[PDB]
Amino acid sequence: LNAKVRLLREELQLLQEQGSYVGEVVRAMDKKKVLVKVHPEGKFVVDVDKN
Amino acid sequence: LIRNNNTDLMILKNTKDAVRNSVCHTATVIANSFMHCGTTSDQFLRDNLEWLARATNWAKFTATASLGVIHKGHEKEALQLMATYLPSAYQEGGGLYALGLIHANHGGDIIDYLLNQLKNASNDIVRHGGSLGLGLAAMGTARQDVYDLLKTNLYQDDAVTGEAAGLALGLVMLGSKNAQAIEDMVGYAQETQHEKILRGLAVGIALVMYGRMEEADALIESLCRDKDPILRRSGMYTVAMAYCGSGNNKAIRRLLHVAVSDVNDDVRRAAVESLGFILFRTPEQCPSVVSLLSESYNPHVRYGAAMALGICCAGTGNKEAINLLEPMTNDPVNYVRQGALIASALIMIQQTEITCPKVNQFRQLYSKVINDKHDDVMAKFGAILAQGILDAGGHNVTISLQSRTGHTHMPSVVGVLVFTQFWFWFPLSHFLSLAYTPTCVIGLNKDLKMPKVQYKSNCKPSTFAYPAP
Amino acid sequence: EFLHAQEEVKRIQSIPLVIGQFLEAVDQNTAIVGSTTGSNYYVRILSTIDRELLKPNASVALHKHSNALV
Amino acid sequence: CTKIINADSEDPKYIINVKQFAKFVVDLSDQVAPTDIEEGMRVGVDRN
Amino acid sequence: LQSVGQIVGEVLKQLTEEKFIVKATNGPRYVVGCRRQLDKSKLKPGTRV
Amino acid sequence: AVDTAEQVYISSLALLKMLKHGRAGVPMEVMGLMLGEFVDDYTVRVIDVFAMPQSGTGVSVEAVDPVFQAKMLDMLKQTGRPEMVVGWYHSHPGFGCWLSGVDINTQQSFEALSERAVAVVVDPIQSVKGKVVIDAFRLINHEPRQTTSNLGHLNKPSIQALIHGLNRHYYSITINYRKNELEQKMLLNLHKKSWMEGLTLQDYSEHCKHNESVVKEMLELAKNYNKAVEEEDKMTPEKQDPKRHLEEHVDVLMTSNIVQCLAAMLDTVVFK
Amino acid sequence: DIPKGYMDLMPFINKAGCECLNESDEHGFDNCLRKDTTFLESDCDEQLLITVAFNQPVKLYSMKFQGPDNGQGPKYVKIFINLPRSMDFEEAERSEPTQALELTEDDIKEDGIVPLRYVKFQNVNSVTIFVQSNQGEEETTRISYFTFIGTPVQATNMNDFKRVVGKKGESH
Amino acid sequence: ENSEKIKVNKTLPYLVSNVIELLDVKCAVIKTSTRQTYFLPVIGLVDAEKLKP
Amino acid sequence: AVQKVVVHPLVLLSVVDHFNRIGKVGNQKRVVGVLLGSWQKKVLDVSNSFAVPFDEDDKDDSVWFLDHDYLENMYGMFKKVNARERIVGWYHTGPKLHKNDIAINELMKRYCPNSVLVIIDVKPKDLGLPTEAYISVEEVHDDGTPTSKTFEHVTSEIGAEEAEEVGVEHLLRDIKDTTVGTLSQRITNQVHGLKGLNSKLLDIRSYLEKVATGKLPINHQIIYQLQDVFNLLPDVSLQEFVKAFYLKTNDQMVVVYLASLIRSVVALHNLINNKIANRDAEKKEG
Ligand SMILES: [Zn+2]
Repeated sequence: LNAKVRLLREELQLLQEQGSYVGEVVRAMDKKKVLVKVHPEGKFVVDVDKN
Repeated sequence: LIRNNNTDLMILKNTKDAVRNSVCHTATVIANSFMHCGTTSDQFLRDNLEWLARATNWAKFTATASLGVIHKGHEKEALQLMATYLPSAYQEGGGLYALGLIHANHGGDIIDYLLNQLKNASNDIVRHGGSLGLGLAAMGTARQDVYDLLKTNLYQDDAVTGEAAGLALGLVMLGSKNAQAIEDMVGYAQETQHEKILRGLAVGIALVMYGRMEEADALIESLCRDKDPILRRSGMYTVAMAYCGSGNNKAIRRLLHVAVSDVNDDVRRAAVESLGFILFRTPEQCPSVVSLLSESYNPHVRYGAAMALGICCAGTGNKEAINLLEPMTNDPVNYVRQGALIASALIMIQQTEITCPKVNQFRQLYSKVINDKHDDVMAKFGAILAQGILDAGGHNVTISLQSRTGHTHMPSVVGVLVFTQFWFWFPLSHFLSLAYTPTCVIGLNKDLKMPKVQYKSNCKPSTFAYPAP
Repeated sequence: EFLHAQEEVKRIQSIPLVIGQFLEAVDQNTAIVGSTTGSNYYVRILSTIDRELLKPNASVALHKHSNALV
Repeated sequence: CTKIINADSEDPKYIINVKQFAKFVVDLSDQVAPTDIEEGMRVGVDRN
Repeated sequence: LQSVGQIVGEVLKQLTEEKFIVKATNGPRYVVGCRRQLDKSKLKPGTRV
Repeated sequence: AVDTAEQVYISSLALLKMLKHGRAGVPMEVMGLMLGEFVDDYTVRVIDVFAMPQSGTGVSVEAVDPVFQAKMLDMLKQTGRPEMVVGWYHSHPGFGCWLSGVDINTQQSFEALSERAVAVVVDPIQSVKGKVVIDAFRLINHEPRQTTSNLGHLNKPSIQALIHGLNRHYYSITINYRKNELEQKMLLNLHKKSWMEGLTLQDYSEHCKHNESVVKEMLELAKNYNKAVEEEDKMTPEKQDPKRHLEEHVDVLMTSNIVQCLAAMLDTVVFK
Repeated sequence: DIPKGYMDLMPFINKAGCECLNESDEHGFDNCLRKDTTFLESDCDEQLLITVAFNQPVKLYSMKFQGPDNGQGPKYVKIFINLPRSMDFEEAERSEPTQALELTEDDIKEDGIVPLRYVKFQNVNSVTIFVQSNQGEEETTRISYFTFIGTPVQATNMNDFKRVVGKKGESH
Repeated sequence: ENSEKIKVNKTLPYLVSNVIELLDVKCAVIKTSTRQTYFLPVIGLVDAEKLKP
Repeated sequence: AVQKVVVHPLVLLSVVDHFNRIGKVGNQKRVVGVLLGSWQKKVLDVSNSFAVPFDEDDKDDSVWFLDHDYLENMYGMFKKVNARERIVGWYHTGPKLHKNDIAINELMKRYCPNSVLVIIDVKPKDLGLPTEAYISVEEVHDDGTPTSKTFEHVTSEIGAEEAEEVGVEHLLRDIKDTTVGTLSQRITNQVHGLKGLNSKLLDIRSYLEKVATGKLPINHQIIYQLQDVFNLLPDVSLQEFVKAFYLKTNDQMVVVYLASLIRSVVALHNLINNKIANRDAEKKEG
């Protein structure tokens, strides 16, 4: 019962995070910067996280 | 403590730089105070004194308050000694608090000095420190004049001075069951509007009712049902120490139900924490009950479970408690990790790897969480505090609510409960000193007959002896 | 408390909801979806939804703000 | 820019077209002057 | 002046007696509901709301 | 002295006033004041909130009419509220709780006014479905504030105000609600079930339709539950479909039937 | 004299605030407000209701109801705070005071300072004293001198406001 | 006073837009230059007779 | 007339705050304020209210302050912030009406032709419906009884706009009981329904006691409506009704049979798998 309660609570917590877009890179710009193409807007250069 | 002052300093040299100048650096000022408690060895504060300049406001207070635990039981020059160390309201307030810390549970004539020093205080931070030190020094005395002094101080209704007076007014009438004192305290609790006095009285109305057993039920059925959550937290503390020692059926049946059922998180946390003060007489049951509160959806229940496990086992290496804390120190929530670190420190004091096959691993775990440059500040606060507790008193002092004769050690229990209130107020951490009893054995038999004695240990597997190479 | 949690779970998927078009899933608790506003998003799927209904051209109602597929 | 309203010539009001965005009715700044602005004229405008 | 405009849009399938699909003008379509008092039988796909 | 982790207690009346005014203002940002007491350096109390007229200037210091504020304060003093005003709240519909560049300066003026006035941001369209996106801010003048307690990190900041400066130019202060037992179960009367609602017998035709649908769904669930139990062989050891769905179906069906039978029976024997 | 950290609350009172009731026309509120032999004496009977307002909210710590030793000094006083309206004698008889106080002869002397329940006086703006009785049970009660001790609560000027920095004039 | 309160509330921009048919339950419909349709419970500061689709 | 009035959380919280505000210092049997609302069809929706300076004499029941100018300019400013809300009705907290109240309602009628009064008994925290609504009536009574300026009951209920709904729910969250509450809440609701029915029937008892004993005037009305109520009881145990009741109860019984049997089957399926798993672990350990 506690397992289901906990998983529901954490799922509710992550459910607040938004849609995060969808992008496709055309060319990486070395560490961090990296160039990407998103569907409705144009090209951006977006730093990458800890991965 | 002085002659066996073997505290390690490389654990601080690789720590005072490892801290990124956050508020937890002031926590180090506490941690070392645990390690050198009663040893009067402030050389770490003299190895770098300008570093203390980066701990202004209440930290400086706490920093100065540190010296009080540093000179625990000095008693030979303290009144002039504190003035020599600290001749800024935080600073001399912490000096007054430290002076009380030196005279913990042993008032001497310092009470009277405090009794004239406090009345001239500026009704300020200075009064907060003075009231805390005075009440700690005059604990259990139940002297009427000091009690009415703290009555007047409490009736000043200031948030901070009232916070201190809440603890002091319970310390002075500790375990006295004084109906007048508790009546005034609760009447003020239901009448004030600043929550800091509520937090202080939450421990005060518990201190007044220490060890009274069933005599506290008349209180319990009042505080357990009062609508103010701080009052219910106070009721949890009262059922903790009034039923302290005995694993009384009614006490557990009450506080476990309150912890699992109540609507406010803080009362649940404190109710679960209160299990340690009532089950320490038989620590092996505590894992068996807390093993389910230990992993619950509610994180406050989790922190309370960690603290209760740490308190209940005292400094005895129950093994299973560490088995429960091992995943818990990796919990996503920061403050529950901090609580798990504190609990693990509380149990693994004075022990080596052969004595308990976890202590060195937990030492290097503290090492990695204290030097991580992006971990939670509360988690590394717990880490540095744990580093302080592990090597407390130069690896010579132990926390034990049980006295060696089987009697419940009241200074230790009151000190550890007030230390648990560091969640609300950091400077109270020094009260953990009241739980440190040295692990010495003395051969004195006549006047000053301390001769060299050839008694020996009998290590069967191998020699490990003193820790911390 | 589990009743409270599942009540909130039912609440998060209530009106108003913006319709979008389901794209192929990534993982058990997330997938890509293209909102009828035009834009596409990488969005967590509500665990209550039966996975078999997720045909790669399904119309799925999403949280208006968080775009969470509900 | 477009169609200087010029309803009273003490505050003239203008129309602007932000391409593929919108069409607004606006006024001059404290710096620019009515003689400096003509119809069309491809003017610039603040963002809020 | 205190009045606030309302977004116009054509409607689509009703899922239940309360939840409908409305194609807000040229913009995207949403899943919405009737307020409390409006009719329910008259709202058929192709009613300007 | 230097502030601390601090706290801000807002009352039930204040919260409802703020939410109602925000939902009235959307999509145009609206703002007003809260009355309260600087009870101490460690928490600020606000009780009651009054909105003020929406001028065309938008949320700004100029939007604060001095005449309206002064005479509202005088009439509230007459009516029994002498509460001196600290705190201003404004609405940000469509975006998270954070102080915009205008908001920074408005709160700078408000701080210059008293000293410790607190800004409040409410998003009336995101505060929905039982979640309220409320937050409160104060501006900094090295060390942002004194952390002398653990009740500062019991909450977690948000990325939106993080870039907009939730620690950069301003800092967020933990928000608490000072409801009391009298407001409790005074508000609850709103969803409180009536006794006739308790003894209501639902609708027998609709109840039969409900049982008809749920038993058929039970049959269709059990059909694949049979397959699931017939694949008990443990290839590639793997909560979707049959088991827990059957569980919830039996639970709801059984409780509905039991409660309907009990209500019908109680009505039969008690009502004549 | 005074306590430590407190100052006289007299500079914070308001002339528009003073509405002492039942006072003799010859001897008024200003008289008991002065540190002189000038005093207030009641007019109709021993009952005397005196209210005072403050420019800014003030925390009251203690009060000094000094009065003559002729038996006309105040004996039993009800203390009310932050009254919305003017207060009637019948209400004062029936209403529960913020503090019911019984002055002893030592309290009424020129050095007699009476402590107050400081917890209850933290946002006081208007105090009301309901002198109900005197020691000697004299027909009229005399108030030799009376002021309040405490501290201001650091209020602010609501309508002051004013723009300090920023865009100067127009923004979002 | 009312007129000045209206005056402070008629500040640019005005987001020019096209009018659509009127309804009674006197009230207007607007197609924005941003290509979105709005319905107004009240037409606003101008009179219904002057305006037209 | 007016068929219904719906009352939002905001007004009741405002009047609770007003009562605590006044009773804090100036404890009095009641406080009086003004409601703001709007009209749909012939139902009224009230969400706004402000306290007005008011005073009542203890026993003269004719002496009263309600501040004219304060009411007027407070309404004007509340219209400035929100112009939809116009003056409808006035509220007071006294659990009882007074002979003085109809004058208050007549004054309020100057600002609203059909002003409606609302009693909000804040102190009671009891069985239900803490709001009572009353309109002013003056008619010949059609039965030869002398006419009088009278208060007439109009049914009232609590309803919330969505923002007030999320606001109230968030504060109630900790003490909130679940809406579904499969068995526990439903059985408690039925028991509470029996409690409420018993309380109402006992109130009707006490009224009939006072009427037969004569200390309360015979309303002629309602009491004959009460007689219609008494003739409206269904009289179960009529045979075809018994047959239908048995049929429907048996349908419920077979349905609950199916559910219980499936529950037993799934229970056994969990049991067998648990035994298999633990026995597998035991066999592997050796
Ligand atoms: Zn803003």
